[PDB]
Amino acid sequence: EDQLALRADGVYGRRWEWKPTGTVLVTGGTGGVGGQIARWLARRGAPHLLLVSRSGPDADGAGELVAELEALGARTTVAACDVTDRESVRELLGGIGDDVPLSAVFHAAATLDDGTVDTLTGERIERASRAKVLGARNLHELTRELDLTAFVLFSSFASAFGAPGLGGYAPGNAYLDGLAQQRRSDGLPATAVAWGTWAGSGMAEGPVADRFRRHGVIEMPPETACRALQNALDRAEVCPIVIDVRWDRFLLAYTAQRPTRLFDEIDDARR
Repeated sequence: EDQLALRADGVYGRRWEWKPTGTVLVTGGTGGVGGQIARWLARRGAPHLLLVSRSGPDADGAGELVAELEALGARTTVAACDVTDRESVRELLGGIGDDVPLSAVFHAAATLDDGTVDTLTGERIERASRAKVLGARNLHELTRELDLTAFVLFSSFASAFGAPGLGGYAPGNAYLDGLAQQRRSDGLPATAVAWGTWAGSGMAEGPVADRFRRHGVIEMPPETACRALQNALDRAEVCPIVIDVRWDRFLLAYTAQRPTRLFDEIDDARR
């Protein structure tokens, strides 16, 4: 076991209809992770949407995206706003008109350049993915007083299993998972979906994504990953992991360097 949780009751090893009614704070709404999801919300009938990326109006694909969701749903809004600052997120909610309450904060933004342990340091990890952690923390602390029907934190497989080149992208996703793990314990629903390689995004679709494509996790189509998010809100799953991993190639790409009892619970992981 590489993952141990000693408790008073023993030793534990880690082992592998919701409607968009209200406004949707799609953090990083321009970036595919929250862009294909923003389109899904609009199709599902989102009365309002709020794609908020520092880029925002200045994003390569902003106007195109906005037009798509404006046709599918209604009242879609892109906004150039920081997510790291607590007060800029308070200003976001101040700008949110009282006309529509917020119930669907879909935090999707995540910055990433490299994830190699050789240079990974506190400064690096933080500056690498501070939009993902400080952003989610601010949204949590602000919405503690909001009746959100959904607070889906968009995370990845980097905190689900190991991923070279995402070791700096992994902590942020792990903080996301922990935030939702305590949020089901309190009175505010949160869903930490560990998204595998998104088919179309570029937020984590980088050199590691194309490597893992040929040894395990393969591109999960949006036209079924959006239904996976629907069912993760139909079951109110606190922390789901949506991946299209093929264990035929994954066994010799994970347990090869380190046998891991993590995957000795999935039945078709033997091969």
